[PDB]
Amino acid sequence: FFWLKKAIITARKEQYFMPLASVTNMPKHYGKTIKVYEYVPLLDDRNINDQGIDASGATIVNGNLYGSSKDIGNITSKLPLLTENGGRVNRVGFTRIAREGSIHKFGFFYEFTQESIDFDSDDGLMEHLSRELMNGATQITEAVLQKDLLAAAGTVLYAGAATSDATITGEGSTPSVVSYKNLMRLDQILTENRTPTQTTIITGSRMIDTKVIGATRVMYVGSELVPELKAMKDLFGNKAFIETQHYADAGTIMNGEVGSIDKFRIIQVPEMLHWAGAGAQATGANPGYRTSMVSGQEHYDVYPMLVVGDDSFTSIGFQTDGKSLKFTVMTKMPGKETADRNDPYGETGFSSIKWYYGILVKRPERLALIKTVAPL
Amino acid sequence: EWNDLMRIEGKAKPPKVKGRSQVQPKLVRRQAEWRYSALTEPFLGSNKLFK
Amino acid sequence: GDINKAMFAIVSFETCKADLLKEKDRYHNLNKIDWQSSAPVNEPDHATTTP
Repeated sequence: FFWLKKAIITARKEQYFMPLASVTNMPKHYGKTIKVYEYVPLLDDRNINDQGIDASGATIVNGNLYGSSKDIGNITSKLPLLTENGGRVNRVGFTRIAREGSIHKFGFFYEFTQESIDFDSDDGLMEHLSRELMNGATQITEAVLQKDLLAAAGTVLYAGAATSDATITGEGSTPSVVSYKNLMRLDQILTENRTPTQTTIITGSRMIDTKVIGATRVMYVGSELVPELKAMKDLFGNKAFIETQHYADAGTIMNGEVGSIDKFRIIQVPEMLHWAGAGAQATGANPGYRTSMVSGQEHYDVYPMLVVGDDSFTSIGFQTDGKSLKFTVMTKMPGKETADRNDPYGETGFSSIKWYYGILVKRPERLALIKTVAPL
Repeated sequence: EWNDLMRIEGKAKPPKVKGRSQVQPKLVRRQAEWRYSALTEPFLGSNKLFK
Repeated sequence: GDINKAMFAIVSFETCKADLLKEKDRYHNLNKIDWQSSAPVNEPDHATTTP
């Protein structure tokens, strides 16, 4: 038999969350912590101070005129009014808040032998090993960032009628699947929190059979939820999902986009992470939703669906040359350099990689998330 | 691989045994050593380089 | 087998901010890169004699 002298290799896995993150420069000789101030407006409820005098000259508990309350009676009760011979009547107070983040360390290494280096039939083995090492490092770092983002969400909307992760179940009267009304509510919440948009509406083209789409935000889903999204129907019973070929004209298709529903442009991320066993126990009445085995009991699987806003978070950069993350690689080939003091044979070697990673969440209200089950 | 053959590293290195030698003469280095100065000299003969 | 028929060529070199700023107009987007830093050159793809 005759070896082909060529190898079969699988490329990297493309990364979606890492490119979004912005980088904040942190000089050394300071520590492992970064902090910022945040000045709250005058009228928000967060303005808890002790500098209040009402219109009658008497001290009052709250220093903000009226909170984030739209009630007309409350506003009329707490309006600032001034008489003609006015003096020392209305006082206001201010407040600032601080936030922080920290840097953590990572790393891994591998070993090999000189006889394996030489006598091996394949030539260029160590190049392959370096390639897989680097790919593994990149994939791990992306997974860590995605995990931290999912853990640090600020706006959470459970689907169906659930309240916590243990309650999200796909069996019974009301299964916990994503619905059109849930997406409408998520849009409403983001609009109320003043989150800026990302894209713009797509008007029509002149070519036959081309629908008009007005989504304005970007949403990341897993691979498992795509059939569920495709099967969704809107309020009037028609189809909801609009595929990309309809509006590819008169618009720009983003990377890894599957379609548009309501006001979100769905994006499929291959390396999306899901919880395992978070849901309630699954009996034999399963309609066909994915489950998992935890402690011998079949529990449902709770799935993500995430809408990262703008300026929500930044990535601390420690000696990264203004990048999100930079790796450090070392190699020592066998020889006298690796001739151990108790073993001058020197038949082995190694290669190691390490980095520093940390994240600062400036505003956690902009991050949004939906938890659902995913069909099998 | 060619550089390792020239400088005697990697696969070209002799095996190590406690009771025996590890001497390898350098044929490739020798043959290259005369060729370098054979080829170099014509470019340095005259004061001017380009005609 | 002919360099003239090549569609593209890619070269990696080491430069400092002085070289880039020697011609301001040529380069855009020079910001968004940290300079007040101190890191090993690294870049395993790049091969160089710099320690």
